[PDB]
Amino acid sequence: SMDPSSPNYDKWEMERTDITMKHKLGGGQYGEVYEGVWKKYSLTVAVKTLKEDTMEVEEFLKEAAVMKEIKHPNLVQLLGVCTREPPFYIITEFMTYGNLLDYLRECNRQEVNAVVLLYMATQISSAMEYLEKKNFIHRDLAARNCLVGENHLVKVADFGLSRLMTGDTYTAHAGAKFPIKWTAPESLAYNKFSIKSDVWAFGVLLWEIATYGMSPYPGIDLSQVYELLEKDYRMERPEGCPEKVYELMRACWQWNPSDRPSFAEIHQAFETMFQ
Ligand SMILES: CNC(=O)c1cc(Oc2ccc(NC(=O)Nc3cc(C(C)(C)C)nn3-c3ccc4ncccc4c3)c(F)c2)ccn1
Ligand code: NA
Ligand code: NA
Repeated sequence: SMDPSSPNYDKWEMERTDITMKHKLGGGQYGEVYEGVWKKYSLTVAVKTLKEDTMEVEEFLKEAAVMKEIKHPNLVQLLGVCTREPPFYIITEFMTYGNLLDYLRECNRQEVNAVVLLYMATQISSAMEYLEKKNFIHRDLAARNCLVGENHLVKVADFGLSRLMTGDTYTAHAGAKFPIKWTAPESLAYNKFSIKSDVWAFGVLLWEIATYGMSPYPGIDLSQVYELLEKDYRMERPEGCPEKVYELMRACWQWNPSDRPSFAEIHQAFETMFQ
């Protein structure tokens, strides 16, 4: 009786009218993403849009397709889509405190203390263990792509920031575009990626967390990063970072991807870090 019956049924397709669109999120730097309220469930959501036929549709539908397969407590959750006609919507759960990078930079450090930092990292570890299980390469793992919810809930996401972020975050190396300071050496030289290149990115993220959102490789110019890494230069241990978290960072930044731990081994590392 209540079970679906009609030929064009799609369990992900939602009633546009159920959603009231509020204002743009992330002051423009995160693309066409808005706060919304799913009316009947007294639920605030995030709604990524595509105004009309810009021919950006294929890129948008593919993101939708990806998010439908992804289900984990520390990965952004798809709630529904409006993809039968424009304006196209991707509706996800709303994460109150926005991206992790700005969160860390603006937080009260007595509340977001060293224990909370370690716990946030553990949540990211678990999310990447799951992606590794699904054999999904993130490609742009970083605090700017992590989201923070209530009670220090952290979720890995991807805003497609390489086409949105102005400045010296994403630039050219050997003629290809990278977030240079989060990119594994082999990815810079060969423009290829793997689960182990996300492992390198996770070590940088660890350093971002430990420093409350400092920019990696302080002061070092972008075009200096690769040659520095090749000589075995690695970022120093942040102030107040326990040794075993720092050795995990250093394990993620092994020159050879074969020597980097798996995300499964990274999460075990957090589990056994005491005694
Ligand atoms: C205040 N709070 C807020 O501002 C706020 C905002 C908010 O908005 C959104 C956050 C993320 C997404 N999208 C994704 O997360 N996509 C995703 C994840 C993955 C993984 C699985 C690789 C991580 N791949 N892709 C993904 C896949 C394909 C893509 N193709 C091109 C472009 C990007 C792509 C991303 C979104 F649509 C809306 C949510 C909660 N709070
Ligand atoms: Na830490
Ligand atoms: Na280790």
